[PDB]
Amino acid sequence: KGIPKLDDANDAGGRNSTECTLILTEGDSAKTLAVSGLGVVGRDKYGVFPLRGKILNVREASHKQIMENAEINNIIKIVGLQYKKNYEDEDSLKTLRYGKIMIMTDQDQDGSHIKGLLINFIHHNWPSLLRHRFLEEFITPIVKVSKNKQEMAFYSLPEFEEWKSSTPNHKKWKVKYYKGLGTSTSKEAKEYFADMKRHRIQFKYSGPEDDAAISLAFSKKQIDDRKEWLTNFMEDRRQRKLLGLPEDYLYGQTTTYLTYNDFINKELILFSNSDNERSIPSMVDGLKPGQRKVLFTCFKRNDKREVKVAQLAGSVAEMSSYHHGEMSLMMTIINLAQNFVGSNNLNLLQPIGQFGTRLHGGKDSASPRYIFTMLSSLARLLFPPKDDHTLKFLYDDNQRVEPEWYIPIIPMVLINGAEGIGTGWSCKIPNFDVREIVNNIRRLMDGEEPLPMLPSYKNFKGTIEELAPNQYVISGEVAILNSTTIEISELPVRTWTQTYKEQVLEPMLNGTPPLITDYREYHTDTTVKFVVKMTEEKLAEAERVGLHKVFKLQTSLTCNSMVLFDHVGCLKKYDTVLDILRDFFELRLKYYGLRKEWLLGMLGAESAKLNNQARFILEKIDGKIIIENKPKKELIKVLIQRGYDSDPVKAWKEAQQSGPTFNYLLDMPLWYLTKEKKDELCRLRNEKEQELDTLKRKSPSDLWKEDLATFIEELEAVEAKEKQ
Amino acid sequence: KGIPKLDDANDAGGRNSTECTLILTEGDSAKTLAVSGLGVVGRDKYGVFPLRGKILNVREASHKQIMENAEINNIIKIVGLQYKKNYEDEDSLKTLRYGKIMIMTDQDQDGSHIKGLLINFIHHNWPSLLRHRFLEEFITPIVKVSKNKQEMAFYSLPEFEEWKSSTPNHKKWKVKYYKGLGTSTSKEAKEYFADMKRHRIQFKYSGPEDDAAISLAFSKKQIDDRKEWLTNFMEDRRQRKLLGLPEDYLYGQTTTYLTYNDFINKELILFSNSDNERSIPSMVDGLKPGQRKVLFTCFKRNDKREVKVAQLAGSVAEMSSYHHGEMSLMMTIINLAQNFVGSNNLNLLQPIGQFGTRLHGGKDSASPRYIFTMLSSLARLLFPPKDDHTLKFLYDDNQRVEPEWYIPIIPMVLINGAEGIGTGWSCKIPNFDVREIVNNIRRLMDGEEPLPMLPSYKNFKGTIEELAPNQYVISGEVAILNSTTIEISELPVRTWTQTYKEQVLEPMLNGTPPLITDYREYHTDTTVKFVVKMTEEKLAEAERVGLHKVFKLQTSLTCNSMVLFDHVGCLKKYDTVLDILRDFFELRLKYYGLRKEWLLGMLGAESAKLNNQARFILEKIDGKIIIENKPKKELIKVLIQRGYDSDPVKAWKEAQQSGPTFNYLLDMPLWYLTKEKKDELCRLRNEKEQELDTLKRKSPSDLWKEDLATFIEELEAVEAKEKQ
DNA sequence: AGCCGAGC
DNA sequence: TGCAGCTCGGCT
DNA sequence: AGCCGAGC
DNA sequence: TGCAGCTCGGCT
Ligand SMILES: COc1cc([C@@H]2c3cc4c(cc3[C@@H](O[C@@H]3O[C@@H]5CO[C@@H](C)O[C@H]5[C@H](O)[C@H]3O)[C@H]3COC(=O)[C@H]23)OCO4)cc(OC)c1O
Ligand SMILES: COc1cc([C@@H]2c3cc4c(cc3[C@@H](O[C@@H]3O[C@@H]5CO[C@@H](C)O[C@H]5[C@H](O)[C@H]3O)[C@H]3COC(=O)[C@H]23)OCO4)cc(OC)c1O
Ligand SMILES: [Mg+2]
Ligand SMILES: [Mg+2]
Ligand SMILES: [Mg+2]
Ligand SMILES: [Mg+2]
Ligand SMILES: [Mg+2]
Ligand SMILES: [Mg+2]
Repeated sequence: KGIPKLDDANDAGGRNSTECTLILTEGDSAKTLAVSGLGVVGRDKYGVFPLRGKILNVREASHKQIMENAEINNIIKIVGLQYKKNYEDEDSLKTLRYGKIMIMTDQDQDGSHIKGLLINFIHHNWPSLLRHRFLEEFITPIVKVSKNKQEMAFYSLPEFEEWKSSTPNHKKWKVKYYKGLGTSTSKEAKEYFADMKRHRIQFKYSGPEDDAAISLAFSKKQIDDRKEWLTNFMEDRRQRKLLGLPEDYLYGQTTTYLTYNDFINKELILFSNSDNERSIPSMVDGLKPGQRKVLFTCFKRNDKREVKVAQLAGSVAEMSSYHHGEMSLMMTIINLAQNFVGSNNLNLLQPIGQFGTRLHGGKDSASPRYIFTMLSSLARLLFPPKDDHTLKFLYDDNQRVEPEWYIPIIPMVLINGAEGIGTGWSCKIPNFDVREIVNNIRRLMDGEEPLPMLPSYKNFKGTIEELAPNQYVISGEVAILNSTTIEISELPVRTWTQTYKEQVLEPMLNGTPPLITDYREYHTDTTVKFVVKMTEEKLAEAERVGLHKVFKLQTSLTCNSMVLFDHVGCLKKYDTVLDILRDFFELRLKYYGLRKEWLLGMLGAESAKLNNQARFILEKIDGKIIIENKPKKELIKVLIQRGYDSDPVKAWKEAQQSGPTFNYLLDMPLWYLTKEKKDELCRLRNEKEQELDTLKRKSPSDLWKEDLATFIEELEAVEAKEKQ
Repeated sequence: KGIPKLDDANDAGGRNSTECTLILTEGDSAKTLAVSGLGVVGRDKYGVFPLRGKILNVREASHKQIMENAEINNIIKIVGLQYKKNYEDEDSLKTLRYGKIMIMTDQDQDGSHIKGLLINFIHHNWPSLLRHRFLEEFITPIVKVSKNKQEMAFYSLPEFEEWKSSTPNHKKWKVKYYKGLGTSTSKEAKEYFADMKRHRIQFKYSGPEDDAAISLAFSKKQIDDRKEWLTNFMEDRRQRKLLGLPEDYLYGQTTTYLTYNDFINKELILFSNSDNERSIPSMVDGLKPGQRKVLFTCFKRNDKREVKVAQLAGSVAEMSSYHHGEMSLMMTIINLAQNFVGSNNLNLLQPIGQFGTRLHGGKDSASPRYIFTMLSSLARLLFPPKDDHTLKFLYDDNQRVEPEWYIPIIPMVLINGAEGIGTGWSCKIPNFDVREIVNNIRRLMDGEEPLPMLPSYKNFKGTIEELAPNQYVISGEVAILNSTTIEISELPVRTWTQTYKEQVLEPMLNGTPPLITDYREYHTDTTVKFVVKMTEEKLAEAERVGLHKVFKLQTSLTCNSMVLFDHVGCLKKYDTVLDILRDFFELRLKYYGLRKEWLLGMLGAESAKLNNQARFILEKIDGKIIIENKPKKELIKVLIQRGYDSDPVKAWKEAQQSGPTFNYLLDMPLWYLTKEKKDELCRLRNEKEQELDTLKRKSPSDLWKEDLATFIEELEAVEAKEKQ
């Protein structure tokens, strides 16, 4: 009736107005899918309107924000809803243009969140409408299987997994994952609406417990409630896993009604947990799942030259089975690369291009399609390649992907800090000096006491003092030049240059009466320098009061919510950063033991293989073995009867979960019969034998010291080049 | 005063209004660079406003379009310009808010076109203003070099190339290309405006010859002029190339004034030529530079699975040195993939997703980030891999890229047609049947006369008759069902279904008096079916008049401007499609000769290498050669004394522009001393020898017939699967 | 007076 | 090409 | 009462 | 994430 992107129903606003249905979809792509499915007949009774992502939570939202929201204003106009109107009587429902609203989103956790926000909107503004079976949802499959011309659909991952357990020949079926509504074709869309019984679920009001559930999820007043709520979920799911029990799921059979209580505690709770899993980092590598996928990809690619952020994002997506919008990966990549004051002490990705500055706090970054990046030379030193063999890599989309966590040589979570916002919890950890952390590691390794650590930011000329535990004061730098002039040499951490000029200095220049007379900017892209001119009286006043206080060069930093995932996926709340450092130390020391154990096995096999290859060559030259014009099968019998071992590297690798293999012996070129290459082979076997023996007489701590030494050397070199 | 994206000057609209300067920039990214450059103390006198791409040509534009143009209305409001006002007197110039307009665009050909469009705007509306030195331009470098701490800038590619000629050690310097204003940093931006003298060029009126130059470039009445204008440029530049002479350029030294005549004939002409080069396809492969880069990339990648169009575009850009917006590449990729009626007879890229239909003529395509594509199975058959070794690959950005043209087995330009719009010329070539083209090729190869070819479109049920040469009539299909009902089974080529419904049937239903009573749609995604209800009198009337005429199911097709680039980069205008077919035949036949010659060399070398390797093994087994524990130098002497040839493949590779190399002999594994592998080696030697002998007894025409045969077979298989 | 396509 | 909405929790 | 970041 | 302006020449 005057709104774009709207495919309004034809029978909307007549006698049969209550017999119409409005389909709210997850985006415009979803709108197209719904439209194709609903045709050709049914345009009269069914309407479609796309929602541009997640909508507004209006339960504690201000009056200004709610009225100035375009999304909900469109919905109100289309449906014909009226603000603060009671719909208890069956006559008030006749006023609306549509009878029922069917929410059709993705079959992912985010889709569930969208449904919840819509429900929250209706429940808060019109509680009467919710008790009249006004809301429903259109569900679409997420996994499909077919062997011949028969087809089966699943509507949840637990359902699909349970099917593979019951069905023996599950590998004889095609497997098609549905990332979203966009995956489904127009033809498949028609088949969906043809079987409306299966894909239609009606929301049912059962009592006050529903209101309690809805309020639980979307009230800012009930945060502690959601904490216990999710704590129970995490613990129970953990126990189900320990007892070897499958997760419960919905939409297994055809269901008519769905309680709001059940919806919140069986579907929406899945989102809130996944939100915490993707927003709150792990203590081990300080990475989130999204970030870790990027790092895993860059490690797998091993690019020697720069790569577009946009291009890299796509690579990460396909190689790490990333099932979200690529824009998020791009923003993550940019964030990981930033290295201005207040961001990262040790950026894992190189910011090659305009990734933002301290001027606008990174917001001045260029388009991801116009900037380049690659691994920092410190990345594979912080996360040594040798440790990859002791990690547990996840499986998704029929391929191996990122591990549950990487195991860096120093607690990375303390280096670039940690910021994240989920449901129930949120994480906030300040940055710390790398060299200082390395030192504390060495002290803990020497059985000494770890020194207390103050938050330290790279290239920050200011100071950071501690008052109460986990409560700090960050101060910039100011200096007196004369009776009328002062110099501001540093702003406090995360206090950006442009914002400071607009929010602090410009008010001081104008109007409360003016304080400063004039100011000049001498900023570089990495440093801050303000020169301020004042009267002699004004400066004398500010001097006794406190220059830092007057010019707002002090910011407070309270970090009590240091919430992280431990090495087993449990949400721990760490009290001090030394707790994090200690727990990390235990785990890291253990995995150095594990690395040595693995390396012993590998180097052992490799030495054994070299032993066989050397013996084979020498016996051939001595004439103890004839292979010229000899058949393969006969020659194999010869080797076995002469006691030659099967491929040790192959045999050892297979032990990490066709007859004997002697290919590695004959795969050797004719070169290794020459004198120069024979000596080289005998040299390599002795050298490799030596490496194994050298490793045996080294403690895990010794190996750790090696990595730390190698890291520090390059760290100095890198930061030196930075200063230059 | 009410316009967004505007950083208006502070002294605008005062006494010093004529002392102000307005900077019109190429986009918003350019605005940021200007803003950064004028800082930190330079402001008040300088204003910045971004132009959203190329603006409107107002020389022959309608009154409605000019007044309803947002771009020019903003400039007029900001500067304070008045329509049809004389500015000869020095008092009228005080009325404006700005004194001078400085145009700051990229240093590319497109930027030049923008400057030209601005000049055209001013010259046409206010000729008096042009004679007062009102317009100027801000120029930025395109290439920078630096060896130590000294830096040099170039403002044109010919200047940089001339510099590399004059400077011996040009490789000891860093080379930084500037794709656009976005490439320059904030620091470099500041350095540009700091040296205002160098980067400021004032436009100067010299006489009536300037008006003639401006009119030449932007008047629709002077098209034939631009043909000769560009004809002279192409011929002169061609001769300069043949004589080894450098191109002329501007901005070598610091210049104060620049005449409009020189600007048109030395800068804008570069654009118009580049426009023709990127819009008009080559006769050889029927591809444009943009399209060819996509195909070259897809050939290099050899993807076995689908790829996002967005993702692929980025891949093409970096791998083929593409220096334009990736969106152009995305639209190009989509265009190459389309396969509905009226588009491509043989799409080189598979349209996996919504690439558009005949319903809305391809405009209904989905987002490039949500659709996939890959090479058609016919692609590497049309463009045989064996021909890649005879092509001339271009060099750009220090890497190899697409060739000047590919050499397909059949004239691809005639298959999917050819559409392009440049300056002076424009291309329009209809589609032709593949099999008919294959046949005429075979006829020309058999020494017969080529048969005349009518335009043929794939899956087109209609008819195409020829009236005058290069003038055709395309007719749809209509049938009489009864006295009141007719069936429209096909619309003429490129007459879209939705457009036909709105522009033909709907007027017939309403209001001139109504003709039809009712109509129904029975369309699929690939076919058209209209059923129309009329009175017996109306149908009888339309029947005698002509149903095709009445329902406008006939469209005319005149193709006189069949303009293409020949095999040497000269713009030729072909009269008939048989001329294109004939010229192609000569070139293709020549290159089949070239292919055989190259293959003879390669296969010869490969056979020689296999001969030596086979002989070496047999002599070793027979005991004619001892290599066990023998020194390298001694063993080399043995081989040379036994007449063993040096590495033939290596020798042959090097011929395509210390001492004998026998590595290939000893590089062979010990396996090849065994019976099974010895027989394997001897078979390959015989097989390669056979392949060489087989090639020898084949004419170039014989090889061509082979490719055509292999192509036709797969063509049948593909098109069969399509119909199913 | 609008379509066709590679560009800003 | 640049442009815009919202979530979720803790803190100034 | 607005920032921080991975998501729609 | 989807959205919008214009060029250039030949033809209906
Ligand atoms: C009507 O088009 C649709 C829009 C959306 C939203 C959206 C919605 C907006 C809005 C902006 C956005 C936008 O996020 C902006 O995008 C930027 C993308 O690049 C990075 C660098 O930075 C991001 C911004 O932080 C974010 O502000 C979208 C990107 O991916 C989405 O999911 C976003 O401003 C006004 O309302 C979803 C849909 O269907 C699910 C749609 O059909
Ligand atoms: C935002 O501000 C700027 C805009 C531009 C233009 C542009 C200008 C427009 C306009 C749209 C566009 C747009 O093209 C649209 O994009 C689409 C994107 O890809 C495919 C899918 O299809 C393309 C459309 O055919 C085209 O309609 C731009 C894409 O790349 C450009 O060069 C385009 O509508 C109104 O005016 C240049 C600048 O600096 C040089 C700017 O700062
Ligand atoms: Mg989704
Ligand atoms: Mg950070
Ligand atoms: Mg450009
Ligand atoms: Mg075409
Ligand atoms: Mg909030
Ligand atoms: Mg025109």
